[PDB]
Amino acid sequence: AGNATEVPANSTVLSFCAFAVDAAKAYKDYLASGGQPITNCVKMLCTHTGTGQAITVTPEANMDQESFGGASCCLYCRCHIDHPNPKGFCDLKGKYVQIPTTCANDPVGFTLKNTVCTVCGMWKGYGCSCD
Amino acid sequence: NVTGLFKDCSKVITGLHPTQAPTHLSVDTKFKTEGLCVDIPGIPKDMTYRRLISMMGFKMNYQVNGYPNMFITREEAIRHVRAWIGFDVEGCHATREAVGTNLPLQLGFSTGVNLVAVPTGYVDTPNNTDFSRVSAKPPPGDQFKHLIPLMYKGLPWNVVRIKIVQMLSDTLKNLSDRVVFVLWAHGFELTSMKYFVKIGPERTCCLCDRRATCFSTASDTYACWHHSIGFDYVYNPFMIDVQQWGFTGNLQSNHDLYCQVHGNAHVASCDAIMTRCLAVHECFVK
Ligand SMILES: COC(=O)c1[nH]nc2c1CCCC2
Ligand SMILES: [Zn+2]
Ligand SMILES: [Zn+2]
Ligand SMILES: [Zn+2]
Ligand SMILES: [Zn+2]
Repeated sequence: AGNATEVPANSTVLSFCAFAVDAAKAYKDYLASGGQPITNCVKMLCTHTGTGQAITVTPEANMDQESFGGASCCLYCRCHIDHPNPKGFCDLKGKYVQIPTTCANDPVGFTLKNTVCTVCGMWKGYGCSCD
Repeated sequence: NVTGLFKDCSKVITGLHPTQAPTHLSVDTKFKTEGLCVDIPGIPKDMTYRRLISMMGFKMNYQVNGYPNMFITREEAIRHVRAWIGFDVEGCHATREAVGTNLPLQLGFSTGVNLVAVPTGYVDTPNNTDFSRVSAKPPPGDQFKHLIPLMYKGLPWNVVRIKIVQMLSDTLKNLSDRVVFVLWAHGFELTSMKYFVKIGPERTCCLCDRRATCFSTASDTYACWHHSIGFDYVYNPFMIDVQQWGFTGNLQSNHDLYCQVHGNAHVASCDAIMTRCLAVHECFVK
């Protein structure tokens, strides 16, 4: 009974992060010890003529990016654990997330390490036009 | 190839919107095309779902520098016999809004303690995972009749985990710097540990040089068994599955080969006492 959400290639990393005190640090450490990044993300088919903004209502990848379903790029959504926000709610679930193509092999790790500029809406170091 | 870990146990026929699905597998078929997913204009997200997510099937087989192994060898367990605590859990089944997973109901230890939890599960929603009470029932059958009254005597998990830490700390503080949970067929015991165990690199206590055995979500601090009052999580426990030592039948039949002072009273604590006892006879007697 029920419907599977996951594949065996992610069992180890998701179990490790689901038990960790610090899930983001555990994911970073798992990668540094030679582990494979989380796969089975929701990658979108799009026209690559989007705005390039980081977090959007519909896919907005430009030619330097890929668009993904937001929950699938969030370590806390993937492990079904608490979000480290005051109210415990997610900023990626229910949105699409644009990821630079050069980082698209690890969308979960990308969102853990990077920050969106509040002024222009683009990733700091990957599109932000503020400085 | 799929796994049962994080299986969606809801009764909703359809999958999720691409922005809400945790994985490609969980996106509804209607969005799948050309090897990927598409956003379909006019097809909205679902803003009211509650989908129970199964915690059955954890695999603690990672090798990450600085993080200890949870599962240990028979030889390592033997050196730490003073840390042995038999552990068994009897579960109840998800019902009504969900089906297909087991939730911890009675947690039993070789100390003779049984703790009863409110049936609680990990329910995905549009905004987060809600760790909450879920509809449940004991499995049907005369061997599971004793669990019926326990369905209304449970304590909330925030209380249960404090009690586990207090019990382990009182039992082990003068015996060992760690805990080794002694298990028989570990799958459900490992699922139950998700509710009261955290892991990470080896740490020292906040008030001394002993290794940390407990963690507090109140202050994000670590403590040994002596300094853990009020602490809510067991930190970096160890464990061993006795069934993986070559036994062929059930727990009781193997326990009874070496011991006769532990009559099966059919409770989680009795299974926990029998598992520790069998391991002790196998490693130390004759
Ligand atoms: C403005 O703060 C942010 O940069 C930010 N807010 N939410 C997220 C991020 C970056 C990572 C994904 C989720
Ligand atoms: Zn999330
Ligand atoms: Zn900017
Ligand atoms: Zn201490
Ligand atoms: Zn015995």
